[PDB]
Amino acid sequence: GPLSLSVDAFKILDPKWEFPRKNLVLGKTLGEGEFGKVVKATAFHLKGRAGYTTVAVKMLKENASPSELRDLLSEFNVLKQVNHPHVIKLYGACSQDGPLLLIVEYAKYGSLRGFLRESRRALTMGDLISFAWQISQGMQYLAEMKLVHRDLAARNILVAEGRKMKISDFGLSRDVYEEDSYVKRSQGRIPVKWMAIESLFDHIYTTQSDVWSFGVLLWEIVTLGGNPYPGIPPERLFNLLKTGHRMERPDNCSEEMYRLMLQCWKQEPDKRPVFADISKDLEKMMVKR
Amino acid sequence: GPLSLSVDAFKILDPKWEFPRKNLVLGKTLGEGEFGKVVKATAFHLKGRAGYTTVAVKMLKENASPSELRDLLSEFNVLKQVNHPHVIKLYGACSQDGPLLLIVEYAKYGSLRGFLRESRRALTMGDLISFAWQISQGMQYLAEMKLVHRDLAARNILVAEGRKMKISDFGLSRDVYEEDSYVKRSQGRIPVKWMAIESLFDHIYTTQSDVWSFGVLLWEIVTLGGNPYPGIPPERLFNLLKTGHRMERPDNCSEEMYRLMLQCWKQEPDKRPVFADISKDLEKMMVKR
Ligand SMILES: COc1cc2c(Nc3ccc(Br)cc3F)ncnc2cc1OCC1CCN(C)CC1
Ligand SMILES: COc1cc2c(Nc3ccc(Br)cc3F)ncnc2cc1OCC1CCN(C)CC1
Repeated sequence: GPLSLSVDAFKILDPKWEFPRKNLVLGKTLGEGEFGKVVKATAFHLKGRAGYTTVAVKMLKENASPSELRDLLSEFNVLKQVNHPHVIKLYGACSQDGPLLLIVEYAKYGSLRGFLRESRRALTMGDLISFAWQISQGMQYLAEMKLVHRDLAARNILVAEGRKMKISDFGLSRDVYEEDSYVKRSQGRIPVKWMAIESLFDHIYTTQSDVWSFGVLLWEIVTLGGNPYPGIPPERLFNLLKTGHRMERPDNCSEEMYRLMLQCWKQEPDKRPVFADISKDLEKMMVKR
Repeated sequence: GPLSLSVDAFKILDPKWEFPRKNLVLGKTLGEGEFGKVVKATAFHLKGRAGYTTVAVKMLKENASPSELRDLLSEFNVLKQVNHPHVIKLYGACSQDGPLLLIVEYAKYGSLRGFLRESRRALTMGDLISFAWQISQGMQYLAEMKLVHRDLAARNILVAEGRKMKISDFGLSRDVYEEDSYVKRSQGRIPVKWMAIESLFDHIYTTQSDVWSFGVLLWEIVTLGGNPYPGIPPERLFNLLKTGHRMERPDNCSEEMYRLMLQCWKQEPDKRPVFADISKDLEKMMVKR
């Protein structure tokens, strides 16, 4: 099937991306998600860097399904193609003898959500706008490469040295060069509370559904890692969204910030802003403060 | 889409299966898997039982995707239809106001794998054959109801009072009344090392692929909860199975037991035994010992 073909094609291919397993040393587990497991690691003589370099490594969990393996392969295939100061940087993979291991630049502070939840440490509204803005700039880049990310969320953004946002977790990202949508017949593996209404109901994913997600991400940022639609079970989200409900304005959120959230959550995809207008909106808020 | 329809139809339906949330009290987490989370619980005045009854409750994890929600709904829909001494028994669900909670009879010893791994406690080969036989009897029942379970594995069998096997985790089970196969276009969420070769390569699932899985389950039983294809990365399983390799005979396994494993792992589905012959094979081994 499609996977066996990919596995075979792969297992027979770019020396630019091959790293020798014997120069990688694995360490403590940093995180496990629905698709893969990340460890801290160190790499010897990585891409012309002398000595060891501290890195992070993603790999399959115990008892991986074909689905999770398609996702790892595909994340690897997307990571090879993207370069941006605000997208996670790929160094290579070990693929030969042993499990597939993707090697990326280590992000000092880990996930944005963890970073926010551990805060009050003391962050200003200008910091929060700055964080959102860096992501929007990463997103406008991905939108111009004709990728839909699909999994935008505070847990899938990393925070590197000097509080730099790196967009992460490219396993669910799809190419939309041809038709400007990605459509998935069976049910998605993205959490329901981050999904655009037309992704929920109609399985349509676009840059405008990434915008919806960013809307939710903004709320996570503003609430310092709060839980979206708190107390509300995911199954209730069908009826809640279709009848035109959205999340209340949270505490410590301007009216201008909240209106941006709402414009990202418009029922009609075309009424939402594109990432370039989002970046302009955020620059304008930063400067006014 | 299909899910929004199911959610709406559901959220408007059988009093036989409704349990009042206010008579359920939830307790410690027993387990989390790829699809749901199980807690220990107690239920007051459950289905005509006086006082409290100790039960287990399955629910969605944090940040459930549509996929996991389809799975919970569907597990519930299958559990309503099956009754067998060796299939987990369903008591009801809380579905009204609050998250969906499926309530099942509590299995004293938890998962078969955990049960085996904690053993030497002292189990005989006759115990192991007995365990396999009870499962095969459950499976022959499910095969006659025209279900393919798809997720057969030691981790998805529970051990109740008096060492009784309960087949569990019906989220991936499909109806095959019409065509005797279930075919899935996108990639499956069942671990690769339990999957029949035609499920791996061609996305075809039948009773004969459940047999393949039982083959693997037998190995887990015989090795007392060993890890299938140990040391081998899942991605290597395509080429390893297609070139006709299977797992070696493990220690403490008769030649007759091993030949059954191999007959379950035949390349051609039709050469494998049906669950009735499996049960006969196992009865015959029990009696000869
Ligand atoms: C789950 O946590 C991390 C994931 C990382 C991560 N994840 C990741 C995402 C996609 C891919 Br491909 C590979 C990865 F390693 N990449 C780089 N640096 C990371 C760094 C991470 O955390 C670093 C923190 C640093 C602070 N202490 C409190 C805990 C660990
Ligand atoms: C993950 O562990 C369990 C799962 C159970 C379980 N899981 C389950 C499967 C499908 C559905 Br629907 C609902 C469920 F609760 N059902 C009934 N009893 C269970 C009992 C379980 O474990 C009981 C053990 C008992 C022994 N101690 C060491 C730990 C807990």
